[PDB]
Amino acid sequence: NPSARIMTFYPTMEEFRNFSRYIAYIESQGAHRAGLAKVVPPKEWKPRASYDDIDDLVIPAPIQQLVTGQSGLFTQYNIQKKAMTVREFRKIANSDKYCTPRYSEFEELERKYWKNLTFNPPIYGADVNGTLYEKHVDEWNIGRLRTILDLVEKESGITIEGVNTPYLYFGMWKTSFAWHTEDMDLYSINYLHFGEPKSWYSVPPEHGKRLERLAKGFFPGSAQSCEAFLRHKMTLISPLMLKKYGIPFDKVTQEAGEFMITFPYGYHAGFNHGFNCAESTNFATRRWIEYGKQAVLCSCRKDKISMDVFVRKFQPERYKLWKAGKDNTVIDHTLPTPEAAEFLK
Ligand code: NI
Ligand SMILES: [Zn+2]
Repeated sequence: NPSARIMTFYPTMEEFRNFSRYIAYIESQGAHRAGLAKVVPPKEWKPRASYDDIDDLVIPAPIQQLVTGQSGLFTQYNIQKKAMTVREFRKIANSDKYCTPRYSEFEELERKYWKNLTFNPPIYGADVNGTLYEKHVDEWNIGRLRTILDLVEKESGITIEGVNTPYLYFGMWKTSFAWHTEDMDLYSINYLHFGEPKSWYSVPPEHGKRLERLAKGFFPGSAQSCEAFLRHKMTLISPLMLKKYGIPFDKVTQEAGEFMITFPYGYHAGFNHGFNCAESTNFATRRWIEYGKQAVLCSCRKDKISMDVFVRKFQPERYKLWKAGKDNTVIDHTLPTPEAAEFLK
């Protein structure tokens, strides 16, 4: 994937059954180089019958998204509103105030988003612990993907909400997620259960440092405080800004029923088109472990994954060296996960 463009795959049900394996496959095609990729699950596959009964679901801590700034640079302050039901959120989403504007092509709506995101603060029903998958569905069950990440839970007995457990994300028009990499630069999976689309921006992992160097310049105070201020998930930067400053990036629009996959150290951002529900959690492959070792954590806020588990088991030869702190591995982002050798041959 020399261009490092976002890739789209349409697996057969056979190809689909094994998550870890299909991930390895897509990595064998260079999907990881974009930092983000789409998987269109087979026609037959459905994680639930119908989403009719969920109005009673409780959003404990909705966040009003306040966006401060101008000229393609913005800071997003998320304000914890009191709880409300999905019924209540849905009403607000579709209200004439908050309802999505009229458009023909994505292009149109994008401009609109980047012009009006300071006006009319939206609420985002995010960080909702739970899953909309049915118990019997074994295929790509975000609840229980069973990756090597399960070692954290399995060996420590530590449950980390949203990391190894599933989150629900009820979006409305203009609700935004700021440029980020996942916690510990893990992978993540996002399934748009239902509702209007969600557009994604992506910076190649092999250009992530470039984005950091620029973002530091734009928010020098933030960076002077916290080396990894982007982990605050608060920074918005415009596509036209990126063009101005020559940061490579790509766009894709997730439709309802589609999967989006983010790769280690693959910077992503985006916005919801209208009322929708997305389910998410983080996951891992052998390849990640090195990313995990070399990740730049937030120190400035209290409240971090033990890598010792992972280096011991999957890198035993470098265990002592790493503990001695003299492991000077350099990551090559072009390289697919070891597990992909199967499909390279
Ligand atoms: Ni993300
Ligand atoms: Zn911080």
